[PDB]
Amino acid sequence: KPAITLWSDAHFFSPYVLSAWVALQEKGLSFHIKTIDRVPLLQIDDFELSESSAIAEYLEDRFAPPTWERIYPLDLENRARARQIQAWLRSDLMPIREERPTDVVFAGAKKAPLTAEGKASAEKLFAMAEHLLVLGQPNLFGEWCIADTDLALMINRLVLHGDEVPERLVDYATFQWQRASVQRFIALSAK
Amino acid sequence: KPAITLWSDAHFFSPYVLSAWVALQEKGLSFHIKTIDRVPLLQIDDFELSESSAIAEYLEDRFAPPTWERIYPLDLENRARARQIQAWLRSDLMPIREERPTDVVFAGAKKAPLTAEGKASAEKLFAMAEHLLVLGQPNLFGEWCIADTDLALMINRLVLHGDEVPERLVDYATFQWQRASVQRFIALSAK
Ligand SMILES: [Ca+2]
Ligand SMILES: [Ca+2]
Ligand SMILES: [Ca+2]
Ligand SMILES: [Ca+2]
Repeated sequence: KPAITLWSDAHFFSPYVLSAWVALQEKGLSFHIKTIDRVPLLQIDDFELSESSAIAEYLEDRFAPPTWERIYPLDLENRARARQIQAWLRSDLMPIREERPTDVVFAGAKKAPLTAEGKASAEKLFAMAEHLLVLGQPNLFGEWCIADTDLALMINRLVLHGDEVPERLVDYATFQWQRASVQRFIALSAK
Repeated sequence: KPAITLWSDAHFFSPYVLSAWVALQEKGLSFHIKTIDRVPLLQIDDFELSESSAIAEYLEDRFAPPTWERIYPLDLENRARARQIQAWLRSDLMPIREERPTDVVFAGAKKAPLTAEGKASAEKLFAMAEHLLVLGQPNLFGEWCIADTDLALMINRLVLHGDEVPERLVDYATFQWQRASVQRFIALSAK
């Protein structure tokens, strides 16, 4: 057993800490979570690693399927689209991220009506997501992968705030939020 | 031979198009570059893919070493740090990116003195990079990998503008800029 520590924000609100948490939980790895009042930071023995998608990728490389459970798609094109989704969510949609921060997700916080920039960003999210999920599949690529969780978090910034969201995306994001690993993270801030 | 197209901005200034270009060139893949007046976009036969790090990752998965040349480190911890670097550069340092856009790199454009936010961001870059390159190695992990190119681009936003940059980082970024693949991209906009 390697010693594993995941560093979180004190509120357990970071969506990137959520992402790293889910990667760890879905691998079934034993770890301690610690808070800082720079996150997430993974420590495994004498190795340290930051950036939540790099952390998931490392866990998948090091604790490789089929011995440990898989968190990236096996098919290379599905795998590429998973990475595309992770990268896009971290590089785009800044208005949603700024106008709907994750206290809306984890603490029921209410914020202001969307700006013009916020609405345009929300419509871009909806168009992309509807395309990604055009088969109406519960998980992006059939079986769940880490990108489902990240995408659902982004959609839930709107869904859980009460903003109007196409029904199929509500259904997707709500189903993803029932994921056990996600529910276990939510519990950290519920009390 | 699959049909490969890479879509670039019309000026060949995108640092993300540069990154995807370098991944393609360093794999030794045959491709056409096309411009749009959403980039980079990779097309390979009937598959499409966006986000420059996802594109490199796909190329490494699909055109796998040792048959094709390697663009990510073999060691899993070095590989993780490469991904950490790629992810960090795309998610942080926004002031450098905004105050030193890549026309400074590819067209010798001159911009304004750094803001207070810009200087703080530059010092963060310098501290991280000096740490990453503390052995004074020409490439981050010994052998070159795609993260060297991305990191050098970020440093060169400052170096090529004339901003003051620690000598070891100047030396690093200048050496990386001599990479044949990078020189081939530069040629696109030189004329
Ligand atoms: Ca499984
Ligand atoms: Ca396939
Ligand atoms: Ca080589
Ligand atoms: Ca190692």
